Amino acid sequence: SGGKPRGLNAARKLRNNRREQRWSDLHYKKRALGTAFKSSPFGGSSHAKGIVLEKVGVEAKQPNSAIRKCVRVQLIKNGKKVTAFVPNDGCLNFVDENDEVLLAGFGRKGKAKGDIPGVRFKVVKVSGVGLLALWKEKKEKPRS
Amino acid sequence: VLAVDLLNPSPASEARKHKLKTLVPAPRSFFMDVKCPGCFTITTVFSHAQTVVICQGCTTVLCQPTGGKARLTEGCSFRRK
Amino acid sequence: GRMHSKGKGISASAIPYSRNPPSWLKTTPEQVVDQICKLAKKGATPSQIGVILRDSHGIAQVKVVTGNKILRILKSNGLAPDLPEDLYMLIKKAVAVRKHLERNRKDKDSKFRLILIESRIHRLARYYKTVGVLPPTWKYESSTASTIVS
Amino acid sequence: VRTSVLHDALNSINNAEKAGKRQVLIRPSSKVIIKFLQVMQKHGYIGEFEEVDDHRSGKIVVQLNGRMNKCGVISPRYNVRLAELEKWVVKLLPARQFGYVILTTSAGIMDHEEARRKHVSGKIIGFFY
RNA sequence: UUUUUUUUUUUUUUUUU
RNA sequence: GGUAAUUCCAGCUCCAAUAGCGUAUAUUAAAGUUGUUGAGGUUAAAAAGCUCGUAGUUGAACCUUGGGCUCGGCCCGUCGGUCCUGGGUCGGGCCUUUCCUGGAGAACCGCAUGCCCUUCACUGGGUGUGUCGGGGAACCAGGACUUUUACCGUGAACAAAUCAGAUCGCUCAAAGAAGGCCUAUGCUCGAAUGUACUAGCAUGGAAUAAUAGAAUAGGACGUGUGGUUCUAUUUUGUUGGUUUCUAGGACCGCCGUAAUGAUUAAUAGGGACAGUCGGGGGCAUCAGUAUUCAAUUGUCAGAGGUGAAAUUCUUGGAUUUAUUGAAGACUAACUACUGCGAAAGCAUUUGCCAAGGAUGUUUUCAUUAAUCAGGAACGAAAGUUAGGGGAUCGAAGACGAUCAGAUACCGUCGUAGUCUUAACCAUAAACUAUGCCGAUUAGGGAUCGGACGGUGUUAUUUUUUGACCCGUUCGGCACCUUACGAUAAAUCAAAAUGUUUGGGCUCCUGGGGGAGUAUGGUCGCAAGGCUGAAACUUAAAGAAAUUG
RNA sequence: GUCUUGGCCAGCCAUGGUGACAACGGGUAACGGAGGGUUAGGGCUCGACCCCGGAGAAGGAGCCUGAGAAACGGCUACUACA
Ligand SMILES: [Mg+2]
Ligand SMILES: [Mg+2]
Ligand SMILES: [Mg+2]
Ligand SMILES: [Mg+2]
Ligand SMILES: [Mg+2]
Ligand SMILES: [Mg+2]
Ligand SMILES: [Mg+2]
Ligand SMILES: [Mg+2]
Ligand SMILES: [Mg+2]
Ligand SMILES: [Mg+2]
Ligand SMILES: [Mg+2]
Ligand SMILES: [Mg+2]
Ligand SMILES: [Mg+2]
Ligand SMILES: [Mg+2]
Ligand SMILES: [Mg+2]
Ligand SMILES: [Mg+2]
Ligand SMILES: [Mg+2]
Ligand SMILES: [Mg+2]
Ligand SMILES: [Mg+2]
Ligand SMILES: [Mg+2]
Ligand SMILES: [Mg+2]
Ligand SMILES: [Mg+2]
Ligand SMILES: [Mg+2]
Ligand SMILES: [Mg+2]
Ligand SMILES: [Mg+2]
Ligand SMILES: [Mg+2]
Ligand SMILES: [Mg+2]
Ligand SMILES: [Mg+2]
Ligand SMILES: [Mg+2]
Ligand SMILES: [Mg+2]
Repeated sequence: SGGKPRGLNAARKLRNNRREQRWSDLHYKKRALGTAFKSSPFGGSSHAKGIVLEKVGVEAKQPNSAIRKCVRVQLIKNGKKVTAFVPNDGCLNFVDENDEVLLAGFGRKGKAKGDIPGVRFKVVKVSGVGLLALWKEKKEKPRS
Repeated sequence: VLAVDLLNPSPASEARKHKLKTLVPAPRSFFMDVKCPGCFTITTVFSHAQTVVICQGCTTVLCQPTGGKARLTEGCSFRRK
Repeated sequence: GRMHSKGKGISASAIPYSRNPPSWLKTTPEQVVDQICKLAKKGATPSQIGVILRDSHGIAQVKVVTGNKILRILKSNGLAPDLPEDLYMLIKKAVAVRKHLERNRKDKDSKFRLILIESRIHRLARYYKTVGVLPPTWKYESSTASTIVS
Repeated sequence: VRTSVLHDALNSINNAEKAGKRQVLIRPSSKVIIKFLQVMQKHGYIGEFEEVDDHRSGKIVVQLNGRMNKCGVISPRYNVRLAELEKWVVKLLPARQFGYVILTTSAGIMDHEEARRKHVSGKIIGFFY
């Protein structure tokens, strides 16, 4: 309910109150402040390219015991450094030091998904070749 | 009760309820005549007089105000108008 | 309830339905207005005038007896007080607190009441200026309160 | 502070109706209240209502027949266009053939169905069904 | 009404006349 | 998924969509998780510590109603005329105290004729009309008299394209505005219609919501009379050039006309008056034991303290006994499901100072009111500055115990503080975790203050008052049973009158953390207060009950 | 002075104008709109972009011709680039 005004000439109070209280809405606040353009590792884009700096292993969260294979990637467009998960069995062999890879979102809206702590991006393509294509017997990694 | 004729309540109820809460706020006060001892003059006094009323020319106190009701001086007869 | 207290107490006077003088009054409207003028000329406030007429002379309601309220009678006869009753008693009360507050400085309860008393004066004087009883430039000032009451 | 004497009358009416009482005392008296009562009485949703005269705002005693589901006011009195009656009726009434939305138009206090006949509109002030 | 600290990770249940 | 993997890698089989399918990001619905419709605030996040108060929002009732005469449209029935009927609704005029100039045409009163009629004047004519005359009317055009805003109805105007939507067999369809008919000669329908919120323009409606009107009458009214002043259509010629009456505008007299002019007094509010009521506030004052210390006093070995001890004091008489004095703090028992105060808070006596609610009222004013963004007063304890005081208790500190340790709980000391004057600070689980105003709704008994009525004891009394008893009522602190209701539940007479959802106002909350943190501002002597994020992280955190 | 009105500009005089109904300042990853998407109603969001209006031609300024330009597939000057 609430003690909202109910006069016939209280539209200004009703609009001002709604504008103030709408900031507490998490999704409106994210859009209104433009945090994707400001603080997101991407510039608000769906994908981004970067250079693989090294291969790191991430221990899975409880209850789960495994080493998730990941790579430290420095984005070309802005220089920010992120960690990208390498999906599928044995796909870490395709990725190597100083490769050019394309990253995408990993799940839902920048939040880490699954038992991988602190990893919020995934590798899509390596050297212009899809990771799934490399993982299957479909395409060949560039000769370089 | 689910069925009351509120238009015409009992006169006993009227004397029971508050002076404002009745159907029509009839005041519970009255005007009254004081006969002072030793003289034959009639002075009209409010039932709830807030002042020490003295008769016209007799130089005698007729009532003392206290607690929202005049207390007549002893030795005086009264008759409600 | 009360404007400056919790105070949800109902207590008033119930005017009778008659609107007509009762049969036991044999006084002329000319006589009672002469009584009103004599009392007001002495210095009685219109609130005080009604009390003495009702308690001693048996006038239940001056308006019922005559047709005009006491203040409108006084203004017509040119004996209305320069300052209204409501402000005069409120300003006189505020002056009383000042003389106590000057002597007693630790009385923070008296200090709080003075704010309430002053707030009623400002709200009241705002109403009088709206209807035209007081000049629009009339202002209640702390140190000038005693001068007005005298 | 009293702000809507119309709401006080209808709230008192509805409280007595839900309690099963066959009558209710209404204070104070207003032209809107009497006209609003007469709209009830024409459709039979109430019975006799009697106004007690006084040298102040009057009182009303309404005799209830028990065929009264809900009566309520609308605050504020929204300005309603002719195209807006159907939306107001749909969103506020039961099925659109029992209840009656009360408006105030230049023709006076009158029903939503009567507005469709007279092709007039105004301000919504109450309802019943 | 003397005092008595601690217990390594995960693992502990499903359908109808 | 830990050696029987329906979830990984594969083989087989099957399912969904299919020339498509998956993935990442943005946005919409779901989301009554942004709530105007339409959220939540006792415990899940959330009523500012409390009061005053400006802007804002909202604001008691009251002024032409009732009846009748009618006339017309539409709808609901039977009459179906060719293959006229009642009721309901809506609208129009009249009665019931309810615009002139020129009228070009209107029209009432009789009309030039005309119409019927009591036997009461005969008739064959004349459309458009002239005059006497014109209560009420559309017509043009000049002027006067209209309270003003909000609101609703209608109308005009209001690029295409888009959208909704009509038509046509692009082979259907998305589309497009085409096409169709006659054998031909050439003949023709189309290329519709709706949509203009809010602002602007014109008119009507007059309820609802506002505002003015006559009160020091400086008020209204003329075929009333008299002045001052200003202007000028016309006559014998003269907006140039003035010189009389006279026709209009302003102001001011005397007389008359008139029902001559002010709505209530809200179980709204303010003020006044009377007797009470209170541990409400300030100042000074008085008493009380107790604690500590000291003096005198008699005694001898222990006394304190603990679960048990020890530190500690003690033949210099400790502890204990009696008397007295000093100091400072405090106000026991009485003391309560009692009272006062806005809250924080407030308990010995007396005097003074100012204030307050309730009650009673046939006193007064008459809307003066409610809530409040910023703004302001007060605001426990702790803490700060400068003096005074410093009995007790006691942060810090020092020891003695316990313990593995014991920087603690326990015991002996003990500084700041605890008390007070002047000035700060402005926070509390500042809690009823429950904002303020208003109305209504089930019963009952206690209790406090006031008032009223009755009764009988008791003390006084030229029969009043106090105590006790019963009842009524107003206003409080609460409580007991119940659910016609509410909630998720515990529980609630409010947390009820809410999916049958709108009485007024203010404030706060939007999963858990990060975080009441960083930064900027402002207040403070400082401690800090107020305002107040984001990155990042996470699938729960949490509320009430249930069985173990 | 301008095609013309105008504090548009030059002289003289006065002290005003706006603001809590949010002026002024800041941000926009803001050209405005007709409109696109999605919605029972109430709404949310997007609109550089086939149409209408505005502005610009590496960044400012100035100007000729001309009815019409502060034009840039015109000129002049400065900065950067070449
Ligand atoms: Mg309103
Ligand atoms: Mg899990
Ligand atoms: Mg009240
Ligand atoms: Mg208030
Ligand atoms: Mg005020
Ligand atoms: Mg344990
Ligand atoms: Mg350990
Ligand atoms: Mg441990
Ligand atoms: Mg919610
Ligand atoms: Mg909690
Ligand atoms: Mg909470
Ligand atoms: Mg509170
Ligand atoms: Mg108002
Ligand atoms: Mg005292
Ligand atoms: Mg001794
Ligand atoms: Mg007491
Ligand atoms: Mg005592
Ligand atoms: Mg008093
Ligand atoms: Mg707090
Ligand atoms: Mg709280
Ligand atoms: Mg209430
Ligand atoms: Mg009681
Ligand atoms: Mg009593
Ligand atoms: Mg109480
Ligand atoms: Mg949320
Ligand atoms: Mg949160
Ligand atoms: Mg629990
Ligand atoms: Mg831009
Ligand atoms: Mg751009
Ligand atoms: Mg140029």
